[PDB]
Amino acid sequence: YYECYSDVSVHEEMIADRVRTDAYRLGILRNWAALRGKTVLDVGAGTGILSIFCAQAGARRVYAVEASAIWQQAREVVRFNGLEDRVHVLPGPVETVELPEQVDAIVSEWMGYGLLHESMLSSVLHARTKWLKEGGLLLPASAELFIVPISDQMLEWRLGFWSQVKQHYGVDMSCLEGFATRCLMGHSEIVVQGLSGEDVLARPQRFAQLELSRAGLEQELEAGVGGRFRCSCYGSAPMHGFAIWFQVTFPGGEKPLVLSTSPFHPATHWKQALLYLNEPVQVEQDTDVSGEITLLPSRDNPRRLRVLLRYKVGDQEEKTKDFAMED
Amino acid sequence: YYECYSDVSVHEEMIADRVRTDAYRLGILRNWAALRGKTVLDVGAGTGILSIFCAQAGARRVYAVEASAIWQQAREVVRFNGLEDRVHVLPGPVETVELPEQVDAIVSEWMGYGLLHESMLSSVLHARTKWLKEGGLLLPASAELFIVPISDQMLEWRLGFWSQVKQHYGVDMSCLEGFATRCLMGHSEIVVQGLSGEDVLARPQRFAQLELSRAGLEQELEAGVGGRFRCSCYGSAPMHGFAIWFQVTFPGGEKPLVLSTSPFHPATHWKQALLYLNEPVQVEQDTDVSGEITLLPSRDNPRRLRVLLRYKVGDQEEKTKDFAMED
Ligand SMILES: Nc1ncnc2c1ncn2[C@@H]1O[C@H](CSCC[C@H](N)C(=O)O)[C@@H](O)[C@H]1O
Ligand SMILES: Nc1ncnc2c1ncn2[C@@H]1O[C@H](CSCC[C@H](N)C(=O)O)[C@@H](O)[C@H]1O
Repeated sequence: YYECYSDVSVHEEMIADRVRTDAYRLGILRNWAALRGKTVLDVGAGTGILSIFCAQAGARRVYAVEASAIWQQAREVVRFNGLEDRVHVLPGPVETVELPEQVDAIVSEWMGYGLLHESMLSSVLHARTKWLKEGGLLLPASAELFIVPISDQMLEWRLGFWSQVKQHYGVDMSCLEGFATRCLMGHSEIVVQGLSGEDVLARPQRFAQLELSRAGLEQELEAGVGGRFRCSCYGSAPMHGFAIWFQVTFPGGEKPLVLSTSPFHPATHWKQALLYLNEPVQVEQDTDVSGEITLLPSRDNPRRLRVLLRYKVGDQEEKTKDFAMED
Repeated sequence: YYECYSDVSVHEEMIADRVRTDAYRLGILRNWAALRGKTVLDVGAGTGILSIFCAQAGARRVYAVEASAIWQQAREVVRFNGLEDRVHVLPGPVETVELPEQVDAIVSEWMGYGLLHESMLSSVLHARTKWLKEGGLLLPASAELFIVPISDQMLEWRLGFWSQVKQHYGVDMSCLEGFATRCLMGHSEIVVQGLSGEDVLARPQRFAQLELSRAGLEQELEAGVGGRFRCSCYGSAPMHGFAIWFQVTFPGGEKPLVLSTSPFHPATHWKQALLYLNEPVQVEQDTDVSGEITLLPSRDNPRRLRVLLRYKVGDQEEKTKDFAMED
């Protein structure tokens, strides 16, 4: 016994996310021809599930590297499944692990909220450089970031709550809408929240593409990744801000398999990352929404995501609002 | 503007709790004959809603005392409802507020999780002693605590999760049930969680009664409140521990109005407080469950609730497990 509530809950949530975990299983299995008889490094193996997917896909040897105490559980899951000759669970950070050979492939689930919040991406790139054979397989191989203006229905309900008190209790609290807006939208924190398709006000725009084999990607991440965007709204709505999300792609190796966290696709534990304006803005059919967005490490905590945003909605003047990931 | 996310969310949750807020409205209105033309102190007035209920009930003057920044919102709700001649919002803690008279009544919603976690009860008793007229009204007037053995279905699902991985992903993770049990039940924290009637394994037992007018109740709270209990289980079940909850009573004052947080009654934001055994124990029809329970302030933080529990299930030996409120 050690206190392990966080350990089990985090791994439960990941494995319960079927969209995530099936995307990795099928993404890996579809590369069976490239993995059969080959070696694999699983960066951040957790409970060992992806390492075992690789063995199912036919790998001769999988190195399951895991820095935290959950490695103990990984060792047990492998022993219990009788795969200890094929999957070797190794303690500690990938940056200092010692493998006996370069590998044919790396597999990793490294993506954080907003893709880059508290992500293991730097560790995956460190391992690719140190251990992956020239021309080796990376699963997934790339990631893309998307942005779109949104109307959050749950936020709308919360903003309107104070005007419904009279109907329920004979006390008029509608004067608190200002207060509620300032508290719920006036902050500078990125809010993780699940939206649906009807919340999306325009065509989503891709604003960055991250090819994990690209030279200098580590330095891109430090300078900031992102870019400009532009879109046109579909109809009348209270725009509350933007949602950002990602997808990652597995080569087939056939056509690629995409794991998406878009509000149009089945929900994942990543949900989306929301960037609220200080207050709502009414948009109409064809309202132009544009801007420039950058994702980079926070100054005071290099594993916390910060977002620099400059945007323009219709005829409103350009505005800056910069965010950091919620506590 | 100040950062006020916590402010609005806490008050939203309280006012959205209709069971709570209607119990106070009807509890107060039913005492209209005793309040009409009289004076009231609202201890911890928040947004001012209970103070306005008192004015609706006919009070001549209500002192709405509130220690934190939400007082500013209270002042606005009163101004906006045009009740500033009848309801006076006053800043700061009730312990140092200066009223111009003793009052005919105190109203307060002071109850925390498990009744006594981070509760304002000491402040209500301080105000009763300092400001309430001899024979004055207290709303509510009393509280009662209850305990019962439980089977938590949501916990059961979480304990069983690891044995379902094989069906979904071809990896057998059933060997992790031990781990999951240790992490989810082996800790010593009180867990706030909503149960339903079917989770209850026996007749609930009252283990304490707190009459707010009782002399020396402050000293009882410091020594610990609680007592012994005994009950008999209804049928075969995996017992996970105990749930505790409270009710408070408003004199009519007609028959009393009771605000209950029992799992048999409509859900409130208080839910119930759960005390998990280190692992499940199978019980049967007529299994005797007994013990002794005390609620008191934690040593290192006098506003955190601690629970001392000694219990016996059937033929199992007596056991001690002591808890402190979750972070
Ligand atoms: N630098 C590093 N080296 C090794 N493991 C790391 C690491 N940084 C984070 N980790 C671990 O990587 C894991 C990411 S979570 C993904 C777990 C598992 N592969 C699954 O898909 O279900 C966590 O268990 C975390 O402890
Ligand atoms: N010692 C004290 N004096 C005055 N206010 C206090 C206090 N201790 C806590 N409070 C305040 O008491 C409130 C309790 S929450 C209840 C709020 C409101 N009466 C309602 O029923 O909706 C909080 O707003 C908290 O800031």
